[PDB]
Amino acid sequence: LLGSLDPSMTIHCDMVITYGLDQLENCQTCGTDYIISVLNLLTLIVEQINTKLPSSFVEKLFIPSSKLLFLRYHKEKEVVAVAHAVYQAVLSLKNIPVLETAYKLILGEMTCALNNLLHSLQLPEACSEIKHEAFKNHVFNVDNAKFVVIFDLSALTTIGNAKNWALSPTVFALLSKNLMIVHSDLAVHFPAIQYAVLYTLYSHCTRHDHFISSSTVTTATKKHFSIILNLLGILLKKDNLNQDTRKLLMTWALEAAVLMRKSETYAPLFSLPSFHKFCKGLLANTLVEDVNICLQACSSLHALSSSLPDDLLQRCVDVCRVQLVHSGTRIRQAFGKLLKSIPLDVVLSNNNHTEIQEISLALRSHMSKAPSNTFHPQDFSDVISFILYGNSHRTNWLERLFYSCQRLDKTIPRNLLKTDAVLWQWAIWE
Amino acid sequence: KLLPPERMKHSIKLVDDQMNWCDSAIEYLLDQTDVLVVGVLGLQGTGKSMVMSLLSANTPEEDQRTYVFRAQSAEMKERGGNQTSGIDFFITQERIVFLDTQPILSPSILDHLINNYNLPHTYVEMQSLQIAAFLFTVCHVVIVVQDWFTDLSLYRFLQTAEMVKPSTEYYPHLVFLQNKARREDFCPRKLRQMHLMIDQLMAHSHLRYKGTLSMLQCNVFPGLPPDFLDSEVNLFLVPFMDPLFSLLPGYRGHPSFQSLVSKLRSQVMSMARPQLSHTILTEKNWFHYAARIWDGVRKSSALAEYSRLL
Amino acid sequence: PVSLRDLLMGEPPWREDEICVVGIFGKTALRLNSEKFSLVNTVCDRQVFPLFRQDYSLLQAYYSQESKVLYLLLTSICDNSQLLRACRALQSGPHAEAHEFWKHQEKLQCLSLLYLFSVCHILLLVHPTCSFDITYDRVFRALDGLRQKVLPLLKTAIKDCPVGKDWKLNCRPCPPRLLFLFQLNGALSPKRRLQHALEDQIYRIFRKSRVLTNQSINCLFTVPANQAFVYIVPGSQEEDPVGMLLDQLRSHCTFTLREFLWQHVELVLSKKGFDDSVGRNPQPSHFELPTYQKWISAASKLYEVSKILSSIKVLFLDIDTKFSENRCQKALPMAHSAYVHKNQLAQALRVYSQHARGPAFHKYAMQLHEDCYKFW
Ligand SMILES: Nc1ncnc2c1ncn2[C@@H]1O[C@H](COP(=O)(O)OP(=O)(O)OP(=O)(O)O)[C@@H](O)[C@H]1O
Ligand SMILES: [Mg+2]
Repeated sequence: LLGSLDPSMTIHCDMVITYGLDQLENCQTCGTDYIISVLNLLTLIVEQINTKLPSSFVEKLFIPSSKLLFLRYHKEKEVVAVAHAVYQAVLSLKNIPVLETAYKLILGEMTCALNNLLHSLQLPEACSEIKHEAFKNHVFNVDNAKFVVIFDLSALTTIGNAKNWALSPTVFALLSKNLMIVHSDLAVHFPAIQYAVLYTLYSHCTRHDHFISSSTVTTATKKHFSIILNLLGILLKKDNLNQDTRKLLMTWALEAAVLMRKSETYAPLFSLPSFHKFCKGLLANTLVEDVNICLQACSSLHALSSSLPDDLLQRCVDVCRVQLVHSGTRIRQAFGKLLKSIPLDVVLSNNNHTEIQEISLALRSHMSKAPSNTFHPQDFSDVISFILYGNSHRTNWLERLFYSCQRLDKTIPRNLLKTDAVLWQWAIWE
Repeated sequence: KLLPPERMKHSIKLVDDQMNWCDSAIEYLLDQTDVLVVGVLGLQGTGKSMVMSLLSANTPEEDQRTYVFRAQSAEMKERGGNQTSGIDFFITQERIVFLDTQPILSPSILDHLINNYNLPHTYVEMQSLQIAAFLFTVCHVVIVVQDWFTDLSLYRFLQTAEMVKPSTEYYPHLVFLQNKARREDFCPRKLRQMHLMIDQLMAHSHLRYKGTLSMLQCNVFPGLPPDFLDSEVNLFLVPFMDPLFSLLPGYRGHPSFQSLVSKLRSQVMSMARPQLSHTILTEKNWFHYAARIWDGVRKSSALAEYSRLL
Repeated sequence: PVSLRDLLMGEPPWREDEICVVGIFGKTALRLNSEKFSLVNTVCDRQVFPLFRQDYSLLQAYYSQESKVLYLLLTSICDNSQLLRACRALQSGPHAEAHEFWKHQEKLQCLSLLYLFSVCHILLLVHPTCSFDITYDRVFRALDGLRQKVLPLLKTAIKDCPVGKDWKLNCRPCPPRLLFLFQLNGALSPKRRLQHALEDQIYRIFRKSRVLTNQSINCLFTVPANQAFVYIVPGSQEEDPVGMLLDQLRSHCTFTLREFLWQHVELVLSKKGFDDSVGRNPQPSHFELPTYQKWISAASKLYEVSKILSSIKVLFLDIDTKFSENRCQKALPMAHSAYVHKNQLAQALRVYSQHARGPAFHKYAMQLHEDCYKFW
């Protein structure tokens, strides 16, 4: 009946509001259908009454005593879906004063959950700049806190993915500067929160072309690309990242790199320091055990081969030289093309190669060690047969042989075990 | 004049399904020393055959129809039956011996034996105990594969088997492999509980279930410090089979299956090989020793003592 | 959702209503959402158990007025929730103390299971994998005999009860029906074939072990002869709420268990009862449909229960303990016939240790050492 009309009148809202609140206040241990019906009615009521809902309506709807917060814990996916719909409808209002309180309440709940997790992890609290009085003293379990944080982050997509909302804590700043503690220690015990934050930030930035044209709305976003590049560089330079997080970061980096050179008007963006940090992170993230990550890094570097200083090109030459001899096939071709894309003025330079130095150091350290006496006669026979006659009689066999020649009861880096040069030298010495 | 003897294409049967010795592996053995023996144990659908195949001479990208160790087929799962029978044998080019094993206390064998002791129920238990003892006395390492966490009945069985073994005592290393792991099982909070339960449930096992094969140092957990665990036992997890923003894949929360399989294979191959008897043994000598041990275990005395108690 | 002990002590709205007792038990893996709680929530269609919420045994009771059914959930060392707590407590606070501790826990769990096997109408066993452990066959074999030694004592405490006549004789309302529930666990219509194969295997294994007999009176439980008694829960995204939330975020950025249970509940609720006997000569089976107060009158008396501890101590780690004791005793005579005295004592101890060992070798070693020392 309410949906039959249109939101262009002044019908009595006090009766409808009190009816909905009364039904919601006594809908805890109800059936699977009654809860869905009540939530649907609330969503329809909120959508029907636009810009006319009093602040008290949403003030008592996002508090710990409110039953709505306890209805999202249902196992059925339909209940969670309708709850998210309710959150979306409430956050999709055009009245700033009635939306500010809801946004502050959501931020306060997220801060409370984060503080609870930090306390349970034996660490001091943080994010005191977005705390709320409604959540001054409360207890959230580890699983409950994680679920609440993820739910709030997912609900924030209503305003984060908007198509053009002038609030004090901007979504970009909230996910890029306010929630900076999730990458310090929470990323090790709770990587889901970090992945969700990065995913929502990426989804919000990809809809605005990573804020390239800007680098009212244009003036406010005049320093977004620099922050994005700095964040990407700092995150990539780390060594305590997860596989999913690293893959997402690499995809974001590749997309940004491909976009940097789509036009020729972005040339001045190659002199700012964030770009240098980003390139450093990309160069330091390669030469890892993962093959797909290395391929993505190589493709990204090959994309914007030009516009880089002599230092970056020099490092790329050494990386390509060490990667030219790999047990795989795609890596060799990718690095070969990247090397071929470098001018002769840098490949033929007399600069020192760091990767070659590390390889030599590892070989020297292994040789200086005491003999192991683990090389079996069969291995020696196979090596001799392959050198003097060319037939190895073995169907990546070097890595398998090296692993079989080690002992755990009684130290070459793992990243260097995929190179055939190191394996060949080790086999010859053995 | 130094070519290898031969290359094995498929695993052979070391012991018939009727608990009978099959001396047919000497054709692929040499006179070399310092051999490594790996055995497996587990329930019916844990996936011991697949793990052994992927760790000996197979790759995940290959097909299940050409594995060295026969795996369960789709038509067999619907019937609730077993595939591996008896004990298998296979040796890779690195002179590493791999031994398979049929499921212990599986209902398939029981049902097959129904239509064929006091009752036909303790026979399966004794066969399982015999296999466990044999693997514990003639193998360098034993890997236990569990479909789910904390069965609570495998620990008692392992202790009972080691207590009734044939025979300055030698105790092979024990590895706890958790197959079909999920995202919830790849968290430090759950890892601590797993290690604590494993350590408290095997305090007097006398086996080497700690100090070796530490997945924490295998780069599985980047920012997890070693002191975060009171006692890191040898436990490994194996997961289930596995413009630009819209192409992002789903979030699994665990490393790739191939990466973990490769890491497990490398760690297993880089393990120690302690002496078994009070003398040096070669491949042929090891085979003869294993045959003698099996013969002695069959006609043993402790087994009869345990049999009259049931 | 209150404890069983806290419920019998305390009704007027449902003082006399025909109800059915359903017991839930089995093993459970280490997970945030237990299988039993989810099962109860799905059957009752309501959030009965809210999410994120000396001895190691517990019995929970819950009544459903919309369906007039009582549920009795059992938790013991088998479940990982209690096992984790037990291990944590044992970590802070000898090869002989741990054995006794585990034996006591097993005995307590067995006693609780026996109690549930006599005051329930329909009971179901859960499992985390499709395959069923054959060890259960032995557990039941070790439980039936136990009730045979406790039945005379149970009927003596419920003599002054309004349960009826058959209840006072068999110490049970009617032969309980056991149901089996498994989980896909990523395995694999194929489901129907797998269920039929599992039912056939279970029936054959139970019949061979003499657990199930033709008469539906002597046996402690029976299974349907023409209906289905095995259910397999398929995989779903309900578990691990984090994964479901992540999937929802990604999407935004871009028969049945109930019927399976009512099929059997409708029989007891209609007073028809159960009839499972194909031994070429079936006989009538006792059955009763008590009310709330009528059922509590007997449940409280059975729960309050001198000689139970003595009878339960005669019944598993008992085999292992006996084997270890026998091995130690046999090894002791060999070392006692082998014996300044330090070398002889060390040699005797080494010979005894190499001869045999078990879970109680400390006592034998101490006795041998004392005997050797006193012999000089
Ligand atoms: N990690 C895994 N992820 C997905 N599927 C798996 C996994 N491990 C095993 N499987 C599958 O589940 C089944 C397990 O049986 P498999 O052949 O691996 O050995 P098994 O269970 O030890 O056999 P047996 O019954 O002889 O003891 C097979 O169909 C296999 O393909
Ligand atoms: Mg198999």
